Amino acid sequence: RAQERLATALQKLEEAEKAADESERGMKVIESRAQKDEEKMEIQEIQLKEAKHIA
Amino acid sequence: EDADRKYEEVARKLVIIESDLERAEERAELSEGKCAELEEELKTVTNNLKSLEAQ
Repeated sequence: RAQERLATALQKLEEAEKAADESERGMKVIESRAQKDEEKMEIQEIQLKEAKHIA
Repeated sequence: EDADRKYEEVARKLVIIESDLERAEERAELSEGKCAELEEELKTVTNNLKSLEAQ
């Protein structure tokens, strides 16, 4: 019984670690998406001010 | 693009209308000069006609 529960806890650890590291990858790609969003934002706000001044 | 097209069109109009005005003024002054020539010629011919009109 001790060995059985050892192995089951191990496989559960494996599953949890899979989920957690996939979430880490997702949050990293999301924060990169967010900085790219922000830089596109600054560029488009600047061209917005240009267009509005020239208009 | 709206404002840009509008102003470029109106600038075209400005160039063409000022073009019209320049030679309008020029030909106006030329017509004035020719009218002055007609005036002096008229005075001279009437003077000749009145002097001849004695007899």
